Amino acid sequence: DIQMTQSPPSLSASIGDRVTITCRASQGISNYLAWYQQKPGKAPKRLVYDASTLQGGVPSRFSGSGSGTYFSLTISSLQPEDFATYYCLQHNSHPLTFGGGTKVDIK
Amino acid sequence: LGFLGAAGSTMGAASITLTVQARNLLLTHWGIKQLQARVLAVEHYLRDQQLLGIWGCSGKLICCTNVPWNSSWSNKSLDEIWNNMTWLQWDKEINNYTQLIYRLIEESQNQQEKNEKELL
Amino acid sequence: LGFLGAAGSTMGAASITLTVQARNLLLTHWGIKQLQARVLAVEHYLRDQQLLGIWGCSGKLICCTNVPWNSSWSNKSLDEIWNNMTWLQWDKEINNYTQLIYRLIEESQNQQEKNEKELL
Amino acid sequence: LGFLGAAGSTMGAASITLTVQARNLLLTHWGIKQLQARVLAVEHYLRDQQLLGIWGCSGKLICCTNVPWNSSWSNKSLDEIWNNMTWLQWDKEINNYTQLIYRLIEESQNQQEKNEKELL
Amino acid sequence: QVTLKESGPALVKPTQTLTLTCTFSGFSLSTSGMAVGWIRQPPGKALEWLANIYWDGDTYYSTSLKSRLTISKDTSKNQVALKMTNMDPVDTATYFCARGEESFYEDDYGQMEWLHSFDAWGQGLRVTVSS
Amino acid sequence: NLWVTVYYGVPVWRDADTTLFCASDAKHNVWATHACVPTDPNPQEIHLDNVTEKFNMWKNNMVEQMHEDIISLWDQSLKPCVKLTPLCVTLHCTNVTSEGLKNCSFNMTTELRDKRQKVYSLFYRLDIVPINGSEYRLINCNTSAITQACPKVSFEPIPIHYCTPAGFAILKCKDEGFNGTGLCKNVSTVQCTHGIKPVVSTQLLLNGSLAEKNIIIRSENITNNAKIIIVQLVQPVTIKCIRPNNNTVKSIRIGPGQAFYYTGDIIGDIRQAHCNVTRSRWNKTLQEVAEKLRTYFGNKTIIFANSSGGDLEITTHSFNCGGEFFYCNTSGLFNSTWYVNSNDTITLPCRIKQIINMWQRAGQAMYAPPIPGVIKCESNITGLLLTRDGGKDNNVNETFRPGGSDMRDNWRSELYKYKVVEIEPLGVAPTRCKRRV
Amino acid sequence: NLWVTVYYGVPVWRDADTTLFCASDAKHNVWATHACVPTDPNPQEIHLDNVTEKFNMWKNNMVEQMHEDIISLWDQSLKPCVKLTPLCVTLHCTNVTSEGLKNCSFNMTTELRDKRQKVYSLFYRLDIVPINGSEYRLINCNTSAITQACPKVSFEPIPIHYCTPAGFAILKCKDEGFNGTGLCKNVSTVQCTHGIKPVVSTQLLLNGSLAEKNIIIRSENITNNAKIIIVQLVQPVTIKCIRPNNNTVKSIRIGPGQAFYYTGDIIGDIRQAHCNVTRSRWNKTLQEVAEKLRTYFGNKTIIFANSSGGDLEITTHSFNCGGEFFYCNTSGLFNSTWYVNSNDTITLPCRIKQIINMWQRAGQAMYAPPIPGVIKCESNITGLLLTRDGGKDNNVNETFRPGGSDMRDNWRSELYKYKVVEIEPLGVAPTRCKRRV
Amino acid sequence: NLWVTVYYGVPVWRDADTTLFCASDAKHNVWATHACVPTDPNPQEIHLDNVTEKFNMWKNNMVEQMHEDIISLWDQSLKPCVKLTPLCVTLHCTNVTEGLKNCSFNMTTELRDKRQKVYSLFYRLDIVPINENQGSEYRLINCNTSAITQACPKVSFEPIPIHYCTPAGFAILKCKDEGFNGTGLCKNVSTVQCTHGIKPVVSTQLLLNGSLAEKNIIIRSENITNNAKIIIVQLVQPVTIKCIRPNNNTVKSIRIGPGQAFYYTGDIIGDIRQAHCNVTRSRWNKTLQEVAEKLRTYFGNKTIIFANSSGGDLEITTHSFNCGGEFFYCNTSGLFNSTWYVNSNDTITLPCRIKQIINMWQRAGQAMYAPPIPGVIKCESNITGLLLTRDGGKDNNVNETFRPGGSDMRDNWRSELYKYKVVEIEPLGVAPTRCKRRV
Ligand SMILES: *[C@@H]1O[C@H](CO)[C@@H](O[C@@H]2O[C@H](CO)[C@@H](O[C@@H]3O[C@H](CO)[C@@H](O)[C@H](O)[C@@H]3O)[C@H](O)[C@H]2NC(C)=O)[C@H](O)[C@H]1NC(C)=O
Ligand SMILES: *[C@@H]1O[C@H](CO)[C@@H](O[C@@H]2O[C@H](CO)[C@@H](O)[C@H](O)[C@H]2NC(C)=O)[C@H](O)[C@H]1NC(C)=O
Ligand SMILES: *[C@@H]1O[C@H](CO)[C@@H](O[C@@H]2O[C@H](CO)[C@@H](O)[C@H](O)[C@H]2NC(C)=O)[C@H](O)[C@H]1NC(C)=O
Ligand SMILES: *[C@@H]1O[C@H](CO)[C@@H](O[C@@H]2O[C@H](CO)[C@@H](O)[C@H](O)[C@H]2NC(C)=O)[C@H](O)[C@H]1NC(C)=O
Ligand SMILES: *[C@@H]1O[C@H](CO)[C@@H](O)[C@H](O)[C@H]1NC(C)=O
Repeated sequence: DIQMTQSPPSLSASIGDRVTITCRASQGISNYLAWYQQKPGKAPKRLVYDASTLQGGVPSRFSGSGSGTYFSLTISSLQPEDFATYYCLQHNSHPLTFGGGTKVDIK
Repeated sequence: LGFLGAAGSTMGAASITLTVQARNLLLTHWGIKQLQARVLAVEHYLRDQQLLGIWGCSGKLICCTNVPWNSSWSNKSLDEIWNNMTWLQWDKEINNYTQLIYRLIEESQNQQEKNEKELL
Repeated sequence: LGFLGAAGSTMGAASITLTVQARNLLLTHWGIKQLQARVLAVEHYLRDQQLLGIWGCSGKLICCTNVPWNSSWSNKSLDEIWNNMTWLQWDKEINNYTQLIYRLIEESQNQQEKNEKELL
Repeated sequence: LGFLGAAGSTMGAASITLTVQARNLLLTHWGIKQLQARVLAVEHYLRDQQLLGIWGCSGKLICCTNVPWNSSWSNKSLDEIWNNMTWLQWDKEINNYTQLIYRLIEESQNQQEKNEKELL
Repeated sequence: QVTLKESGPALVKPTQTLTLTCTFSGFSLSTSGMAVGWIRQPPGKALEWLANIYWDGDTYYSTSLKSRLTISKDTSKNQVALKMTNMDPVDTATYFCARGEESFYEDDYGQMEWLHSFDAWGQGLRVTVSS
Repeated sequence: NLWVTVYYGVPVWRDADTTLFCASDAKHNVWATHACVPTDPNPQEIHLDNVTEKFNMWKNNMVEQMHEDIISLWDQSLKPCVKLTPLCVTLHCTNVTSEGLKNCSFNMTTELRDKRQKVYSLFYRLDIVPINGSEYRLINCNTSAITQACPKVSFEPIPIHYCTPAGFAILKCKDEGFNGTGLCKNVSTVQCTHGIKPVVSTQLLLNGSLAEKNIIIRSENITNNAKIIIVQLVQPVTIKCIRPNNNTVKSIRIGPGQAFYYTGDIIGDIRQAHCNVTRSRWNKTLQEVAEKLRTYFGNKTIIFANSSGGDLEITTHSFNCGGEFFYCNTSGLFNSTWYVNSNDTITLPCRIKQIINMWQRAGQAMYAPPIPGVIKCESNITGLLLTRDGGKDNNVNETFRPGGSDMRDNWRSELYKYKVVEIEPLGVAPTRCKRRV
Repeated sequence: NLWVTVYYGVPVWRDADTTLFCASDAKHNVWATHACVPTDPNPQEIHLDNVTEKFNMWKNNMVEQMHEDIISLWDQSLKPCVKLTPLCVTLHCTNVTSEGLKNCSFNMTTELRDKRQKVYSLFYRLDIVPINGSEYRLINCNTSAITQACPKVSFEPIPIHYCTPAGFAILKCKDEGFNGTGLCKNVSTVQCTHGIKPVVSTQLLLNGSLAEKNIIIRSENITNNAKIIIVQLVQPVTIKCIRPNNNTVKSIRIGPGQAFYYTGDIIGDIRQAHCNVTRSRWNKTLQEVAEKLRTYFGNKTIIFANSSGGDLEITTHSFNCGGEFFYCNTSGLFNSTWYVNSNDTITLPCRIKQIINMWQRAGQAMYAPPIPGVIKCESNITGLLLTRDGGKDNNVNETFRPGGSDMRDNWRSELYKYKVVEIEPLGVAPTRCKRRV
Repeated sequence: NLWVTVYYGVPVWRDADTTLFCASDAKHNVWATHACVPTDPNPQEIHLDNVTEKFNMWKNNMVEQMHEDIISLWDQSLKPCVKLTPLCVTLHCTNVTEGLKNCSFNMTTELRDKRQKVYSLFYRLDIVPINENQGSEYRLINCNTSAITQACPKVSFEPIPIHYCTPAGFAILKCKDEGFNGTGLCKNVSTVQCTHGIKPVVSTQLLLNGSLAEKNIIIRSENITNNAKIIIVQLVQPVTIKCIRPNNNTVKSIRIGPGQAFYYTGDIIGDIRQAHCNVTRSRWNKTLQEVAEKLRTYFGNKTIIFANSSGGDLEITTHSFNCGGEFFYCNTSGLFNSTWYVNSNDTITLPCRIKQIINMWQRAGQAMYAPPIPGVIKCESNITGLLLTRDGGKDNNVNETFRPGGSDMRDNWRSELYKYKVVEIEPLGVAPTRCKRRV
């Protein structure tokens, strides 16, 4: 089983402040990883795939980085619409697995 | 004169410069081409030199033999041959019978050598 | 007659028809194979031609030197050697002496080479 | 003596052993290399043998000519050439005139054959 | 514009079998590579993958749910259905139907297969396990 | 006394080996006939009167070059053709809808090197092996890359002419009933061999040279039991074979301009290929061979058995005509016994094969494309390769078996009337000759 | 009395083909000048007097041999380095944001096979073909494997001197106004041909030789409409061609090594490829060319049409200058009529094509890498490949079109003055002489 | 008066370039000496009395010709061997159960549609992390520059001798002088049809299994005062050197592609230790003392110092080997580390590392993969020469430093072909005399 993890599971941020989260894997999963945004009680939405290519239509505030086993999602500037849960998914090989989730709270 | 510079001149004049012709007779795509080219040049020279060798004219530019001339090969006068016609034009007159003349001179040399062998 | 047509005939008769034999002496896989075959043909022709050239018998079908015959090589009479013998059988009789005989003509050739120097 | 064993001896001493020197002239990467090298020897030997043939010296280790010795080529006395110096240093002396000397031998030899033809 | 729409029973009794089914319009699942799968999320917990069905009918399931999960496709009517048995109270969650992708390559030496992350997601439906 | 004398242009020769070059009589053939030098206008053979010398076909190196030359030509004709390296994908087979054929399905990459293509094809069971039992693998896929021969070039045994370079000549023995190693009469010389057809086959020489006037049996050692015994027939035993399966060929492109051919479907009922031969002619012809065989050694108990056993390539009779390769059960022919005292067609079941290793090479594998439509052919059986296993006391009985286990001996039956020698025209002899200054 | 006598070293020859080889002036050139033997700094050209020779450049066989050497050298230069078969992956393209260009995108494998990569490139419309709907396929990947033109070598037509093996000779005709056939009365012999640049241009002879004093027409049969009519100019017509697109270059590694080169973003405004030719100079040339044709046959009006039409590899002018192959539309030149009485350059639109063959060989194809930055080019138009249209009986005017469609005729305009012959230094003749015993 | 005359078969020669062919005593060798003409068991090394010849090993074409032939033979021997292109995949590695790296990766089995996981051990020198972020994913070295080609396990890299013989019409002049510095008028010269058995042993910074001087240390250099020119030293006696690969490797074979086998290192039996070479300190001590003394003659009363290379790539900064298939890389800092003056347990251990992905010709087009050799392997050879370089960018003052140079494989063979030179014999000679041809 390809177990996935991500930190911090919960964090407190501020309006307009840069913030980033990291996702770690139990082994090398190449760059076949993506991230998803999920509003409270809503369908998830993809914002970056392959850990580097930003999803079309999403603003440039989000960005991806890392590879092999250490991945990370960076947000240059926060905004009020960022209230959501971010999940990291790996698609290197079956079975598919999601991350532990990361909730953001704006102070 | 230079190499082959007397081809168009008269046979008599060309006979004075026969040595110049004989002396001048002699990524890997070009390598193989040139290799076969050299082999073709060597075999071509030996082909004609071999005939000259068995006729007893080895190492001789001008050479005579015991075979008499046949009027059937050519009825032209001696003067007209050595003073008016050229080597290039003269060769066309003996395009035929050239292979036959070689047999007569080569076979005559064999029997002639045998006669000298017993005499010696 | 033809190439090798007198191989089985009597020894003396084949001597008068040596000129014919001397005259007839000369995709990617075939290209290299044919090139190798052609080079081998010229090499074998020059190999035997070189011996006659250095022995003073350059381009001569029949030739004799100052080598006195030795009884060890053979003792057959002259009549049987020339009228009742085959070339193949004679060669096998002196096959071992072939290289030894070559040394004698080489030595005798040197004798003339030494003598011809003071004659100048 | 062995092959090329008289190089250091004087000119006269070296002239006594020319026969041996004249006789000694004859996966996939190696095959093509040997073929290119073997044909090179044949071409090299033919290069020098052809010149000796047209000069009227075929099969003669020691050959005389009719071209007078021009003093411009060398003013040294006969004794110095045939009893003191050797071939190694002598070649360097006539290196410039070697090519021109060959031309005169050809012209003189060619004129000799023509004169013999008309005389006969 | 591609869109996913899932449907199924909102309430199911425990220890019973249930079937969910989602429809698609932007793809036909027969364009040599399109895939579709199901994911679930309990109330306030993280996401959880369930199964994936590809264009060639190949099916993949989670390690812990391989004993009670089934996936089938009806290309004639553009539908994909999931079947799950042994309904337990902890299974109550929000189920989503998302489209996946697959790619292949042949470099002479050997066949290479690559997976992709889901891009489109459906509105989702909540299933409650009540006695 | 006498003195020496050296001659030139001497008619003498020595038994030596040399490099041979082909001269195909007058692009579309495996032997590269279009590349060989043009053949001579007519064979300029010179009869050697009063000449008699030994011959040996079991020691001459010319046969070795024939085998190697044919091997090189076979590979040279396969390198420019398409290679089937990506066809090693697993196969899912099932029985045919209409026993030796399997309806196998597999996946392959189309012309685009991104999309896959599912196809269905029929492969003979001989070239398909299992993995454990619905999944199979192609034979030789675990040994070497499969190569497909170009469909526009046929494997017809077009004759070729072997020639020697200048300075070398090949002697031609023309003694009627010539057996082999020993003295020969009526010798003749020629600069190039006659049109020899490289008829590749096992334990049966097809389209070979017929005997002059009587049955000829040849071998380097007839007394040797563990050696091959070649027999030549004076009359041709016509053999007729046919593949009644109406094959319909289909094709796909495994790569850029790399077309692959396979058996698409078969119209009608599948029927195993077979070979016919008149029972009367074979019975009479084989009887004559037994008589000559008894003359050399043994008396009575002339028994023929159904091969030895083992691999299909050696046990069965290799045969090719029209493009397809055949392997027939020759047990119907070599099943009899005779003594001094002494419908109508014998059928030989045959199993078609597609993956073959001509020249028994593990490093190379050939794949003959399937020929569409019904294919039938005929040939003349002119020679047989027999072996014996009489290691036990042959006081009462012994037997013979077909085989050979080597392709070199195949051409040996055709080159039996040739020997290459080196001509050394430099000769010496004594004579009363004196040289002058 | 008259006895035969043999003469050695006779100056006589005979027409015959031979194995010609290269020679050039002193690894990075497709013609391989480094491998070719160096050329002699002073070729000894010997002039002949009183000799006349029959020249026939159409029947000449050395031109065909040169055609093989050029093709052979081409394969030897592409084969060593990287091949381009992996690029047969499907392509997704769209119009460029800034007609003839398509912003193509596709998935490809990086240096490591296990990892993929998405790239973007700008391929010309001619190098892309639809497959459906915004999906396309690379042209020529359904007929042959693509081989990327190796950038470490240059296609500059460096001249190559053609020599002949010893014992042979090349006759060079130096008569002014001497067409392809006829008896040359100013013959000269030379060991090797002068510097001949093997230009790969078609429909127009570029950087070739010029006439001495007047325009000359060459045709084996001028009356036959199916025979090419090669025309040579006395004064050259300068032609300048450029591609204003900057065309930045990028690179990606397809598997181990094999650094593929592709076009990046176009810096500046996008523009089409074109060529320039002086109107007065070109128009004046046609006046004399038409006059020459009128003087030869058809003493009436002469007109030039804009080719016959068809594939761009046949009905369009192409050249290699600049490192990128051009395909220009010459319809703007052959658009005039000529009667018996009788800043400003003419623009010719052109299209770039990377996937090319240049020899009408459907079995092989090559991909030209992009050249960064704008490329400047200039050449001298010294000849043309005209083909008179004879589909209808001529009445009062003849139609001439720049046809060709054969690459052998392109180089025939340069080798018109050469012929290879084999020296025959052995001859016989009669003389009153008698060799003594 | 005098007249000119010609003489055939005359003894004379000239310097010229010519092709050379293989020749050796006597299948499974990289040099393919089995497909070569056999050597003559009677070398006609005929002595030439009174002749003086000028030899320049730095200008002969034989060394350059041998360099191309060796490279050609190497490439030719690899053309039929299996290619290792599929190995360029993601490599997940972990520390061995420091120099080795236990890696796991997916491999293409015989069935092209199936992949198999394989465990293998790769030296750290042959592995380079693809992503610096995580030292878990690694990419084989030389994978981003050329295709990997595996050496055939049947053939071996043994340096069997090969005699370089010229075709007929050419001769090889051998210098018999004891102490030929490599350039000068060799006083003792002899003619031989061709050279002796030349062993093509590939090495760097040291000459192994080479020839030895007679009784005096020979220091040959085209320009002893230059820095960019390499200095070749030849020892009078051999200095035995022996190495060992203590890792008891277990070779495993897995087939990839259509019947093409691949060899790799399996599990190590027992303890794992670094490869090393041994050399007697006492013998090496006296060797440098004699070598430094001879080298001091070219610089007067000056001290000599030895340093441990100049630094850079491992291919040129360390000694090489061809022991039974393996390719060692020994750190020679333990030898070229000392000082000498005018007046002036016993073993030196050289740490070594093994690298499989090699080139040995400084070429970026082809990459060599040496398959592992099963079981412990020992290697012993004789040191016969050293490749030195004069390290100096200031005034020579009172000391001069020297380092083991090289960086060019041509110098390796120059140390063995210095005794020969190829010349073309001209049997045609013209001289005058007092005789006239008859007419
Ligand atoms: C190997 O031995 C040869 C002699 O057989 C040495 O040759 C000589 O080398 C020197 C340069 O080192 C050449 O130049 C001359 O040197 C002397 C001494 O320094 C100087 O006084 C002269 O003004 C001149 O510069 C010299 O011409 C040359 N001699 C010959 C005959 O070639 C060679 O140097 C030795 N090599 C080594 C590295 O020992
Ligand atoms: C090239 O010139 C030659 C003459 O030098 C032309 O050949 C002659 O053409 C005339 C036309 O009336 C004929 O009568 C002659 O019989 C031709 N002679 C030969 C030998 O063929 C030839 O037509 C010219 N070719 C071109 C293309 O201009
Ligand atoms: C040859 O010329 C004709 C006439 O010019 C071409 O046909 C038209 O040419 C005009 C010139 O302005 C173009 O604008 C039209 O688009 C052309 N129409 C068509 C239907 O082609 C003709 O195309 C030319 N042929 C070739 C093969 O180039
Ligand atoms: C030239 O060198 C050779 C060796 O190459 C010397 O010959 C040796 O001399 C020693 C001492 O007399 C003998 O023991 C050997 O038997 C000789 N032969 C060999 C093959 O070593 C020779 O002395 C040297 N000197 C001269 C002047 O030629
Ligand atoms: C063959 O030999 C006989 C004598 O046995 C002889 O008379 C006859 O001439 C020979 N034949 C030829 C063709 O020489």
